[PDB]
Amino acid sequence: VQYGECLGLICAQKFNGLTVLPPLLTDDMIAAYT
Amino acid sequence: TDLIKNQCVNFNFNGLTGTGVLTPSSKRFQPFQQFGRDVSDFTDSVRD
Ligand SMILES: *[C@@H]1O[C@H](CO)[C@@H](O[C@@H]2O[C@H](CO)[C@@H](O[C@@H]3O[C@H](CO)[C@@H](O)[C@H](O)[C@@H]3O)[C@H](O)[C@H]2NC(C)=O)[C@H](O)[C@H]1NC(C)=O
Repeated sequence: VQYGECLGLICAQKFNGLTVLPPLLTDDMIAAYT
Repeated sequence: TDLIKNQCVNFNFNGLTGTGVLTPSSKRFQPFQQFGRDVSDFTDSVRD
């Protein structure tokens, strides 16, 4: 398998004032649990 | 006037006004285009 975001580390924002907050548990941490 | 690049500044380009941070780009504008837009209805870039 728009909005402000940030990856890595580089960030970007949009004039619409919308974003998405990160999870506490990253994919790696989940993989560790499983 | 002159302008400051890579800084939050108030702009008033002939026919275009607003605020933001102006940075150089490589968008393949056509000879008959002045400015472009994002997927949303907001100005994305302008030709000086
Ligand atoms: C926030 O912005 C600053 C700069 O405005 C970013 O810091 C800069 O990050 C690069 C990459 O880690 C640092 O190294 C540079 O790499 C290029 C690669 O060719 C090289 O040509 C440069 O001479 C330099 O080595 C750069 O030094 C660094 N600048 C400073 C002042 O530390 C920072 O990453 C940005 N952070 C986010 C979250 O956007």
